[PDB]
Amino acid sequence: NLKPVDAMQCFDCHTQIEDMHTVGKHATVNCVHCHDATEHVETASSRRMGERPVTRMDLEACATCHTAQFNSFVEVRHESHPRLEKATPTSRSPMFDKLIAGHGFAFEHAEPRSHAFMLVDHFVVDRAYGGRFQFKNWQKVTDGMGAVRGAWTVLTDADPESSDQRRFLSQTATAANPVCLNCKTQDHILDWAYMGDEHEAAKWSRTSEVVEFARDLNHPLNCFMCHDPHSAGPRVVRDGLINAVVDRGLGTYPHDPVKSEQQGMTKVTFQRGREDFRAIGLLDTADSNVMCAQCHVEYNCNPGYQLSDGSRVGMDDRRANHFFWANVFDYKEAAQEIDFFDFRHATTGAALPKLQHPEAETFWGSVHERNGVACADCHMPKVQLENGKVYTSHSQRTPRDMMGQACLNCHAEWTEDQALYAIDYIKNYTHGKIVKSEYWLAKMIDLFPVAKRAGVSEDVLNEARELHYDAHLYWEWWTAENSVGFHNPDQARESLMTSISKSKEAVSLLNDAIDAQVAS
Amino acid sequence: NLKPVDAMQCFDCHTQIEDMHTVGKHATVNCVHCHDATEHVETASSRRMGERPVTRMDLEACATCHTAQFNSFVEVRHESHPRLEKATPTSRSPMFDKLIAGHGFAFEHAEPRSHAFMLVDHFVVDRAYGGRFQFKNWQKVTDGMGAVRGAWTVLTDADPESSDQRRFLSQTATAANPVCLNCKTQDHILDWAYMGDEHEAAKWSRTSEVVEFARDLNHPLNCFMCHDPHSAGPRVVRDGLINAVVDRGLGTYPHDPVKSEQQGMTKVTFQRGREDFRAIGLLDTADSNVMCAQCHVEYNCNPGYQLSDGSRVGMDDRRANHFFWANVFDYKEAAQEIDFFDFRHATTGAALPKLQHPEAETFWGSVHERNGVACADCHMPKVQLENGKVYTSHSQRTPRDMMGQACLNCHAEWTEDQALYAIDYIKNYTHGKIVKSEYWLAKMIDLFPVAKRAGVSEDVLNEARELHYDAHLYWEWWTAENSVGFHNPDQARESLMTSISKSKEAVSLLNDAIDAQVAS
Amino acid sequence: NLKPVDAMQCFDCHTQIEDMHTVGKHATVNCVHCHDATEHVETASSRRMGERPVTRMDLEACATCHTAQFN
Amino acid sequence: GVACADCHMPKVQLENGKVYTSHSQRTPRDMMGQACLNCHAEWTEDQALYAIDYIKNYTHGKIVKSEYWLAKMID
Ligand code: HEC
Ligand code: HEC
Ligand code: HEC
Ligand code: HEC
Ligand code: HEC
Ligand code: HEC
Ligand code: HEC
Ligand code: HEC
Ligand code: HEC
Ligand code: HEC
Ligand code: HEC
Ligand code: HEC
Ligand code: HEC
Ligand code: HEC
Ligand SMILES: [Ca+2]
Ligand SMILES: [Ca+2]
Repeated sequence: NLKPVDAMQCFDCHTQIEDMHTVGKHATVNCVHCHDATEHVETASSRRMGERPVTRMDLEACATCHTAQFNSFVEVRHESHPRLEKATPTSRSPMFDKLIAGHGFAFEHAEPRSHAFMLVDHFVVDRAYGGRFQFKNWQKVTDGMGAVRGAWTVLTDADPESSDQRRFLSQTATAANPVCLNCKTQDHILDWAYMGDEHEAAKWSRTSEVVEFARDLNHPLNCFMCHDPHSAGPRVVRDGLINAVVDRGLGTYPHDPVKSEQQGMTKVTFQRGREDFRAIGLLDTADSNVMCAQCHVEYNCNPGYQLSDGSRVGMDDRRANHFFWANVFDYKEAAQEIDFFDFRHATTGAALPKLQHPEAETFWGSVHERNGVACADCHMPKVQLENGKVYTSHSQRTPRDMMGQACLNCHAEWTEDQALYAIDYIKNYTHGKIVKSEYWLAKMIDLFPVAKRAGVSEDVLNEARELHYDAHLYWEWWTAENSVGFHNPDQARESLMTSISKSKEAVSLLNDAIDAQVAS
Repeated sequence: NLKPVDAMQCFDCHTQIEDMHTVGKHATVNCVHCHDATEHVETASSRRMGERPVTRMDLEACATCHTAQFNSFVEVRHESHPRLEKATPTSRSPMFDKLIAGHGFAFEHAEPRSHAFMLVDHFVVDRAYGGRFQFKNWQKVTDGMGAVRGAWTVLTDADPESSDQRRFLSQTATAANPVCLNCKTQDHILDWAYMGDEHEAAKWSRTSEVVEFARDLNHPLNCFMCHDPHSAGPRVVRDGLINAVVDRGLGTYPHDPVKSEQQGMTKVTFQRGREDFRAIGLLDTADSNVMCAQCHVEYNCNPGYQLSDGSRVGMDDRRANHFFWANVFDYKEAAQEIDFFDFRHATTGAALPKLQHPEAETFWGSVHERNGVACADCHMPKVQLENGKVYTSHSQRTPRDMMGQACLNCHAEWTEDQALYAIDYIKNYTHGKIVKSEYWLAKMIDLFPVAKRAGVSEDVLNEARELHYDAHLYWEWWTAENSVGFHNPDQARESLMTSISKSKEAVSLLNDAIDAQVAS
Repeated sequence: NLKPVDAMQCFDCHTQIEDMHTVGKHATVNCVHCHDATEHVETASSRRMGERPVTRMDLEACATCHTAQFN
Repeated sequence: GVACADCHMPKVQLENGKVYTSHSQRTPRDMMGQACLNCHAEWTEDQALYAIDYIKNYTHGKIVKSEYWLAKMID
């Protein structure tokens, strides 16, 4: 059984913790619930850590007093089909292989599934670690509780004796790097300096051997990613988000200065040896839009190249951990502002961006966002009980599973079937335009080899490559974004029509240039 | 409250109405239910209208005394997925964009949904009005009753101050013209001369500004499209159908003279200033096959070109409002008979037809049609009540929703699952041949640029273009037709195999010609 | 099929019904829906019924225009 | 101001249609959405049924006891 420790002794050296813990709703929660600091207290000074205390990062540290929230979190939605590749005719991007050729995502890009699996899924996807990690067997894919207990309870490593990123199977890639893990776990929260910069107190950084880092990480989506463990108040911990919102002054709602002020973020920095080390962002309100934006954003978390001169941008560069914090129509400017692109298309040679799940940036300016609705209202609502103490569901999932609570309480004019019909109208329309955009991108891409072989000039090919960047951006945003337009239907429509327009311009340019070469 | 008017006063000048009203089952229904004619009666003469009476065209004019039929009509089938683009891998025509390139349908062609939405869907589809009209917001897509009350109660116009057809968004088209509206509404029944010819008494015609016309129209599928309001007897009002059946003498069942005589149509013409103005077709029997054929047919409702010389055929030409009234194997001859084609393929340059929803012509000669079965038996059956007055369901929808009434009463040997299995056998087989036909069409189409660039002769290209017409026709009939072969499975099979044969002939011709150029 | 009768003629002797029928939502509903009064009209005066007209009491007399309520 | 029809012949609720008054005069148990929960938004169907049953059960118990005592007197 746990035995409490004297917090006042800790507070002597930990003023920031005292100021947070004594005021919030964890003022009665003893440190022993999460820390084993006996040897630390014996050896520390006011400025030197001495022996390092043990800090629990397992979600069960919270389950003890918050079982309802933990159990709701760890539930597996079996209807969220697992390991479902998006580059298939029946999923989100039928022509993805042709369009993304040159990028690691060609090796595998599955639809998301329940949060419990995020860290294990990161480890086992074919694009990440060369197939090094696997579930212990194919049965273990069901085990959400086991994944939560720890990745290494359910996974195996093909070669514990080496730590290099390499292929273990032919059709894999080694795209993973340390930055990725910030959106899968925060087990490393005390071992990683802000932004993953090099730091004498950091075990891990952007430039670490990712296989070694991986082995040190266990738990998905720690509860403390959204809730300060000391004050119990709302927060974010993701460095890239704090950097966008606070350091770069863009605000929590870049398009709305007032809402940004009302629903803001305060950066709190913790030091090691009186040098800034790590930071958190305390939220003015329990604003799920910003909490979920720790991960459900478009980002850089990878090496790339400069738009200006084509030179390599490696993991050592700050740009390798970056939140663009820009909607689809501001993205090109945001990529220009850091002089960055992700890859060269394998067929066209165009410099292209790689877009990833920009739900937060897409939601900005939508009718729901403008009306004060937030992700949690649709994806983790309060639970309705005939007789019971209400709590917030932590099963982050489609509203289709809880339409009473997610939609119909605010849309009293609709039945469940009507609300579902409205969702489907948007998704069906948007998906149709995604497919049309892919058709036209594919048509353009297929002309590049024909044009090169016909002797079309590099000047013309480069004009087409410039169009490819835009045709790509204004399409891929929407295969990346998980709502199939629901989050911002008018924006999706405008963007996808722009993609098609750009591809059609490139097709005409290339066809005319090929025909002129042939005629000559 | 309504106050009756003296019908005998009207009958003094309206002999045709007297002859219909006094004999049928509306003999006791006073004119005030549908007409406000006070000032008209004061000012008319036997030959001049004077002040124009108001005529109600809203469906609620009938709902008052026929609520069951109205409510069944306006029901929305939420399982009929809305705004679902057909040019996607999971819908009816995976390769539609490549095959239809050059035609407006490339901008958008969705699956049908419930009848309540026909007029609003016509107004808002991306191919029709350049994106000028939209629902007031994305919520309104659910509102079938509102659509029925009137399109302009649920839609907005991007520019009320102009009336030209233009693009408001990039990836739209302006294919709509006045003829289209005849299959969406008959609000214009008193304002449109037969066939849309120019007429001094007609406000609207084939050559009208369609945006202005659109603004004057409100209600979908008026109840009086199938039921004469004066006699209550069965009829059609669609000019193009009357023209095919009566003027051109083709009959209600062109393949069956006897059934045509037993189940015929009598053209009744109404005059303005003692000049023929409009017409209806009174049916000998309540024959849903002919009622539904007002709209569920292949038609011209658009400009096009002549097969003979390639010249433009505009909206002013009668051929712009035409029912071919021909099955798939008689269609080419029917298009030749009016010297007409719809578009030139964007890649192949072939003159091609555009086929649209030919359910009526497909049903001819099928086993069910030959056995006296009609559309209503499967799509709007009598309602079965343990205790109640029977009425006819007006919810025109798939029999899957009412298999007891639609199929199993006539197929006592089957369970519901067996009947569904039989439908699926046909649809699955037919769809497979549609996909194969598209594969071969696509293969042929892709050879055209290769052949042109290799220097293949125009003579060879023109031979391939002639094959393209047939390959196209014998495929597109079946993506246009909504039953996926169920209405006439053997015909679908024969046609689709013909399509593949034609495409294979073209592929061989082009490949051999390319190879010969290369060899030279 | 029903053939309407001249309600104004009935009202020459039926002021009580006139005052109800002409004001309410059945003002357009002809008497033939519920009465067979041909021989009555031929034989009545304002003070003598003559032949008794038939009045329908069956619910189907209403179902004809109000099927939803009937069913 | 509630009347028999509110519980026993309510207006029909239609996603798309012309409203009319149900003439099926029957227990509200068959149409609880339209003939109780429309007024009692604080309740689920099961809660509303439970409240009916509490009353009927209590009342019936007193009917049975009343009959017991009447019968004892009669005898
Ligand atoms: C003699 C002063 C002193 C006392 C007493 C003390 N600490 Fe610390 N502690 C430090 C210093 C110094 C650091 C390094 C960070 C800093 O400079 O604030 C540290 C770091 C930590 C960390 C971060 C460890 C890591 O992995 O980065 C935790 C957790 C912690 N202390 C918990 C506690 C707890 C719980 C108590 C009471 C049981 C306690 N400390 C008492 C001085 C103290
Ligand atoms: C020893 C029991 C205990 C432990 C362990 C514990 N909590 Fe709490 N927590 C509480 C109590 C007590 C409250 C206050 C309840 C109230 O008054 O509403 C609370 C409140 C909260 C609140 C609501 C705060 C607010 O201001 O509304 C959050 C969020 C929370 N805890 C999260 C967590 C997280 C995350 C963990 C794991 C890092 C955790 N708790 C661990 C007991 C515990
Ligand atoms: C009568 C025994 C038996 C039956 C029947 C059976 N399983 Fe298994 N299954 C096993 C055993 C034993 C293993 C291997 C256990 C281990 O090594 O951990 C296994 C392994 C598996 C695996 C892992 C496969 C792999 O390659 O790693 C899956 C998935 C699985 N079973 C699913 C199913 C499914 C689904 C069914 C029903 C279609 C089924 N099993 C029926 C006994 C059975
Ligand atoms: C800014 C936070 C963020 C970063 C950094 C991040 N991800 Fe993710 N990842 C997500 C979110 C959100 C999802 C779920 C939504 C989705 O997949 O579209 C996800 C899903 C996944 C999945 C499951 C779906 C799939 O694509 O197969 C895998 C595997 C994955 N990430 C791997 C990685 C890898 C490898 C990296 C680093 C190269 C990485 N992630 C970096 C946020 C992030
Ligand atoms: C992605 C951010 C996020 C994560 C991670 C998270 N929560 Fe929450 N949590 C929320 C939100 C949002 C609320 C509701 C705040 C509101 O509306 O006031 C909430 C509320 C709570 C509350 C307050 C009582 C309630 O139910 O409303 C507790 C306790 C809590 N969470 C515990 C946990 C536990 C334990 C975990 C880990 C199993 C967890 N949270 C993980 C977002 C998160
Ligand atoms: C007004 C309600 C609403 C809001 C607010 C909302 N979403 Fe969604 N979201 C939806 C709907 C509807 C879908 C489509 C779900 C479906 O079709 O099953 C969706 C889909 C998703 C999906 C994919 C779910 C799946 O299983 O396919 C993710 C991830 C997501 N949203 C994240 C977010 C984020 C993060 C936010 C806050 C920035 C957000 N959503 C805000 C309604 C909402
Ligand atoms: C707590 C409020 C709230 C919630 C939760 C909510 N809605 Fe809404 N929704 C609104 C409001 C307010 C509007 C805008 C109303 C208006 O302007 O007419 C709106 C707009 C919409 C629109 C129109 C969008 C557009 O771009 O025109 C759709 C569709 C919709 N909601 C569906 C849903 C669905 C489905 C859900 C459940 C996933 C949901 N809403 C949840 C309040 C809500
Ligand atoms: C003095 C003769 C006269 C009388 C009486 C008369 N009409 Fe007409 N009405 C006409 C003429 C003439 C036209 C033009 C068409 C025609 O020539 O038949 C016309 C046209 C109409 C139209 C078509 C209007 C349009 O928009 O095209 C309607 C409806 C109509 N009458 C209804 C009635 C009704 C109902 C009454 C009795 C209340 C009535 N009329 C009495 C002469 C008459
Ligand atoms: C004032 C009430 C009233 C109005 C308004 C009305 N009807 Fe009727 N309708 C009747 C009556 C009464 C009958 C005869 C019922 C019977 O005897 O079977 C009838 C019969 C019919 C029939 C059956 C005819 C047959 O020969 O079998 C049809 C079809 C019909 N109406 C359609 C309509 C249409 C369409 C409208 C709107 C243009 C309409 N009705 C408006 C009262 C009305
Ligand atoms: C001969 C009658 C007829 C004509 C004329 C007609 N349609 Fe249709 N329309 C139909 C039928 C029947 C359907 C439903 C069956 C289907 O879509 O296959 C339909 C469906 C539609 C739809 C919904 C499905 C889709 O394609 O997205 C739209 C939009 C539409 N029509 C627009 C038009 C336009 C624009 C015109 C004129 C260029 C037109 N229609 C002319 C009969 C017609
Ligand atoms: C597409 C043609 C069509 C349309 C439009 C149409 N009906 Fe019908 N209607 C039919 C058919 C078919 C029958 C059954 C005839 C038969 O089998 O005798 C029917 C029968 C009827 C009947 C006779 C009683 C019955 O139910 O059998 C009435 C009354 C009627 N319809 C009213 C209406 C009303 C009111 C509307 C507008 C809401 C409407 N109809 C629209 C085709 C149509
Ligand atoms: C013997 C029964 C039968 C007859 C008669 C019939 N159909 Fe069909 N129809 C079907 C079946 C079965 C389907 C496929 C429905 C499905 O798979 O859900 C279908 C599909 C349709 C569809 C598409 C429905 C949808 O939701 O996909 C339309 C439109 C249609 N038929 C119109 C007609 C027309 C118009 C007629 C008269 C010329 C007609 N049908 C006659 C059985 C019939
Ligand atoms: C506030 C709603 C309400 C009102 C108003 C109401 N009732 Fe009831 N009535 C009920 C309930 C509840 C029952 C018990 C039904 C059950 O248990 O299934 C009932 C039972 C009945 C029953 C027996 C039903 C059966 O199937 O056992 C009759 C008869 C009845 N009521 C008549 C009337 C009359 C007549 C009025 C108007 C003077 C009236 N009720 C007003 C709620 C109502
Ligand atoms: C026991 C009395 C009673 C009887 C008998 C009765 N109704 Fe009603 N009726 C009502 C009530 C109560 C209303 C609703 C009045 C209101 O709330 O405004 C109603 C309304 C109506 C309405 C108006 C439209 C509507 O639905 O609200 C019509 C039409 C009607 N009844 C027809 C009939 C028919 C036909 C019959 C015979 C089958 C019938 N009624 C028998 C009580 C009755
Ligand atoms: Ca990116
Ligand atoms: Ca056509």
